[PDB]
Amino acid sequence: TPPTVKILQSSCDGGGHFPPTIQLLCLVSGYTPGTINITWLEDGQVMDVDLSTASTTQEGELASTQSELTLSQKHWLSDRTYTCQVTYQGHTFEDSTKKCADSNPRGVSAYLSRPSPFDLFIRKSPTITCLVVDLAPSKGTVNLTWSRASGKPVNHSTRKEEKQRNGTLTVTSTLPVGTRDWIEGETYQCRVTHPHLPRALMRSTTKTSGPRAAPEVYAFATPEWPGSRDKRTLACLIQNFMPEDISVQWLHNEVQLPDARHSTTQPRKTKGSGFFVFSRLEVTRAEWEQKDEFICRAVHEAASPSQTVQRAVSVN
Amino acid sequence: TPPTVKILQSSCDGGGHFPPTIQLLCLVSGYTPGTINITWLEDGQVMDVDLSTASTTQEGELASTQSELTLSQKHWLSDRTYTCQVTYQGHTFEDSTKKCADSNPRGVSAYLSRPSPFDLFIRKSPTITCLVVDLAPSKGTVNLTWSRASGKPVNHSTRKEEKQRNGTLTVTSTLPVGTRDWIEGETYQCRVTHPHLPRALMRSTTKTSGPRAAPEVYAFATPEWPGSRDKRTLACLIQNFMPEDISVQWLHNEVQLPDARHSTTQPRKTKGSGFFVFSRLEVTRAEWEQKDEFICRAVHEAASPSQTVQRAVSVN
Amino acid sequence: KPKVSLNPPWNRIFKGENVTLTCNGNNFFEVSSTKWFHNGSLSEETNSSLNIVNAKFEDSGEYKCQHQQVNESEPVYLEVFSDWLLLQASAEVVMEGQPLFLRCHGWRNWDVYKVIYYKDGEALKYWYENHNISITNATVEDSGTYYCTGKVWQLDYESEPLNITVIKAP
Ligand SMILES: *[C@@H]1O[C@H](CO)[C@@H](O[C@@H]2O[C@H](CO)[C@@H](O[C@@H]3O[C@H](CO)[C@@H](O[C@@H]4O[C@H](CO)[C@@H](O)[C@H](O)[C@H]4NC(C)=O)[C@H](O)[C@@H]3O)[C@H](O)[C@H]2NC(C)=O)[C@H](O)[C@H]1NC(C)=O
Ligand SMILES: *[C@@H]1O[C@H](CO)[C@@H](O[C@@H]2O[C@H](CO)[C@@H](O[C@@H]3O[C@H](CO)[C@@H](O)[C@H](O)[C@@H]3O)[C@H](O)[C@H]2NC(C)=O)[C@H](O)[C@H]1NC(C)=O
Ligand SMILES: *[C@@H]1O[C@H](CO)[C@@H](O[C@@H]2O[C@H](CO)[C@@H](O[C@@H]3O[C@H](CO)[C@@H](O)[C@H](O)[C@@H]3O)[C@H](O)[C@H]2NC(C)=O)[C@H](O)[C@H]1NC(C)=O
Ligand SMILES: *[C@@H]1O[C@H](CO)[C@@H](O[C@@H]2O[C@H](CO)[C@@H](O)[C@H](O)[C@H]2NC(C)=O)[C@H](O)[C@H]1NC(C)=O
Ligand SMILES: *[C@@H]1O[C@H](CO)[C@@H](O)[C@H](O)[C@H]1NC(C)=O
Ligand SMILES: *[C@@H]1O[C@H](CO)[C@@H](O)[C@H](O)[C@H]1NC(C)=O
Ligand SMILES: *[C@@H]1O[C@H](CO)[C@@H](O)[C@H](O)[C@H]1NC(C)=O
Ligand SMILES: *[C@@H]1O[C@H](CO)[C@@H](O)[C@H](O)[C@H]1NC(C)=O
Ligand SMILES: *[C@@H]1O[C@H](CO)[C@@H](O)[C@H](O)[C@H]1NC(C)=O
Repeated sequence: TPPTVKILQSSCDGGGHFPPTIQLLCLVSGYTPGTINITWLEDGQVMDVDLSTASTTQEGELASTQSELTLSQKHWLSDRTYTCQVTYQGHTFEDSTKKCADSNPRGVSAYLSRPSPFDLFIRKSPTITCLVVDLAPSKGTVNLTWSRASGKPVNHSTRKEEKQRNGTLTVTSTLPVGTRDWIEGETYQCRVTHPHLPRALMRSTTKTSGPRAAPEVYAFATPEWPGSRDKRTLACLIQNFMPEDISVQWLHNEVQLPDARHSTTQPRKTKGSGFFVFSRLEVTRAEWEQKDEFICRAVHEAASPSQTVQRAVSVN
Repeated sequence: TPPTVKILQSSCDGGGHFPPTIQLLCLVSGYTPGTINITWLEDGQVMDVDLSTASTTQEGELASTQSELTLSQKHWLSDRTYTCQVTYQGHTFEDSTKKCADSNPRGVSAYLSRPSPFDLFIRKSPTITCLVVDLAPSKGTVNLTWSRASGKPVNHSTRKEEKQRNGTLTVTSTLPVGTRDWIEGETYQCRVTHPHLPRALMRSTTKTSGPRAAPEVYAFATPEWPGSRDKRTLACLIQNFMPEDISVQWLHNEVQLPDARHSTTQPRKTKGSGFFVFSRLEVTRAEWEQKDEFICRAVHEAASPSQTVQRAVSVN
Repeated sequence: KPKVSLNPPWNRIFKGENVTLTCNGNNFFEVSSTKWFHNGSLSEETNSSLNIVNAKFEDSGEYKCQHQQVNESEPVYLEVFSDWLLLQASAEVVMEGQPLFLRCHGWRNWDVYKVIYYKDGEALKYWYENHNISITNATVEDSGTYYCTGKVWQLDYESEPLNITVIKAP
């Protein structure tokens, strides 16, 4: 069996300031036990410093070992690619790490939103969005491209280059993701390259990992208030769902209500298991008399089997 | 022997980017063997995920084990602080990590808090907090001067400094406030002066002026869920009130509950009316078996005549 | 007539910065035969180069220099500021074709990011680092209330506004 090899770096704390001795640990596991040659490469060049301390550990039919490289502080900010090169059975395997480049190169920040459960489970047309906004306006265009983790071809995105009031440049790219591929966990990547950006912007999103839990929608009306004839508001507590992604709509006589009518709070973590959402909608008197089974619907990915949980609100 | 706690980060893709699945590996080694509980923290919040707590390996007279956290790219690039904490033998050892920039502190910020209406009306000892955050430990220890708008003297204010996990300092100044002086409209001022700064941070607070509306309180229980059956989640909608200063309490047996039970959200603007807040509490079976009413209480300036309006509900 | 030239040529400085005013003249002979008129009173400096080391707030105001029987120079207006961002200029009054300069100086020359220069409420220019703008030829439409907004330690701030007027030089 081919070995599964990973590479870890020492974490940086105090936040900001790096530790003085950055340590790189290349853990190679899941191999048939035997003889393995471990070396380290600085852009393909071998140093004199390494640690050969870690022995093999035969966990069943597989084994695991690693090696540690210790560095000075200033060598990490030299931007030199490091590679833990492992030779086994005449076969060559390599992992590389360098200093982690900034998420905002020189100030240019990119935010890649995930598709909500709305457009993912109702109309089945979900749109991923790469919003990169800090760019200075120049004659060169914003070279924006899209990729996946499995290398499958992506659809045509729509670019929205516009100069803002504060002299910046907004680049918005909306791509129609596949629903089945998003359920797979295919990592969608937005890559932005500019003439005056020193390195490429890479943003990646995946279907949110962790547990799965169906929502637990309860939807209440309110008791009649003295001096109130028109407000008659309704509340909807949706609780205990994994993950945070949830979309809440309201249904009047099997017609979808506008999103501006209801004030949906952000999913905040409850004490026990998941998250709670507290959507509240006010209905005027004409449709208060025309009640016809008010529905609070909460579309969610783990709401098996109908990907949708809804309840009923009655005034009486 | 005390345990030795380190954190190893994930890979960094070789070229310039972050992998979409970031592994945070907390190594604990060189301790007296026994029971160790790993707790993972995100800015002082304990989350419940499927962290991979590996087995304890005994090396001589010492022992070592590890824990793993998985993250998406977005939460790691949101510039948060993650802390591995060992709760071993009644003692807490902490090691944190964070996405690390080159050299860029977040700059000294000052936040002034209005007194809560529970402190203003029920306890009748209101206090005002000036919170100085993102303070670097490079000396300073900011001078914190309190004043009013009319030049009258203020009460003696207590001060404290907490060394936060993310490298910085948080300086809290709490000043007791005269209640008749506060309700009459006196504007209080907190001045945060630092030697390595220009013109100092001035924060001004006052009683919120405008129209006044009594808070309408409704309280609802849970109409049962399949499974669970040991806990019930009560909701409380308090709506249509101005101004936004409202304290939500959740009394039972004429005894105030701890504030960790409820999850009251911040006020948000309604449609053509005042504000609304939403409260949620989880009762165990042993609490509602006594048939006593969980009474949701809103403390507000316009809740005539007791500065308090309450709604009591019980599960069926 | 004698003239006052500043090194550096910013007439607006910070509380604690350095600037030397030089009494530049023609046929000046001996350099130690001039006097320094402050706002009102007489300064005791010599050698036609008055330096303001660690400048306080009281060093702002009218400055002129006098050399023998010819009268004092045209007074330059110094203005010591104390802010996070200061918009420094070569001159508030700039003739046609004269080189206009603007610089968003951070406090104690801190590095400023995402600097946006605004001319009367619209974005004149924007860059990710602290940058100057050096207009080689000045136009009469290149005037107004210039001010720069930037980021010092990842927090947005705002400079004091500067009234720059470019007039038609005869
Ligand atoms: C010749 O005339 C000039 C003016 O034409 C005289 O300069 C004047 O000198 C006095 C004394 O130093 C200054 O008084 C200061 O006033 C400023 C407000 O203008 C105060 O600084 C302020 O501090 C607060 C603190 O939080 C800060 O928030 C403010 O931003 C800051 N103000 C500014 C503008 O940044 C300071 O505390 C003093 O009270 C006069 O301002 C100054 N005049 C001008 C126009 O700058 C000069 O003194 C005179 N020559 C002689 C010999 O007297
Ligand atoms: C200049 O003005 C523009 C306003 O058009 C600023 O753009 C705004 O930048 C903020 C962040 O700096 C964006 O907020 C982001 O929204 C996404 C949406 O999902 C969210 O995920 C992020 O966490 C973040 O909150 C905001 O959307 C964006 N506005 C637009 C219209 O795109 C820009 O930052 C300003 N530049 C400077 C230097 O002040
Ligand atoms: C480092 O960690 C500290 C805390 O561990 C962070 O301080 C937090 O800063 C935020 C704002 O940056 C504070 O939020 C503010 O709260 C007030 C009310 O208290 C509210 O009126 C404001 O609108 C704002 O939401 C927060 O309270 C504060 N936390 C504590 C415990 O003081 C700090 O920001 C962190 N710095 C970095 C660079 O991560
Ligand atoms: C903005 O202008 C100032 C002054 O013209 C520049 O500061 C000078 O920079 C040069 C080259 O680095 C130095 O030799 C001088 O000593 C500097 N003078 C002063 C007074 O600092 C500054 O570099 C300019 N900034 C930009 C971004 O162009
Ligand atoms: C710019 O975009 C074009 C369009 O596909 C692509 O072929 C080219 O490689 C891009 N160049 C860079 C430098 O990103
Ligand atoms: C001004 O000059 C003095 C004399 O060398 C020096 O100590 C000080 O740092 C200077 N200040 C600035 C802001 O350049
Ligand atoms: C200043 O000098 C000029 C010479 O051009 C002279 O005409 C004027 O009278 C002088 N001003 C005085 C002496 O106040
Ligand atoms: C303005 O442009 C002219 C072009 O002929 C040039 O000669 C002059 O020096 C410029 N002014 C400056 C650089 O101040
Ligand atoms: C600039 O000039 C205009 C024109 O009168 C004036 O209203 C404004 O106050 C001036 N601003 C400054 C900062 O001098």
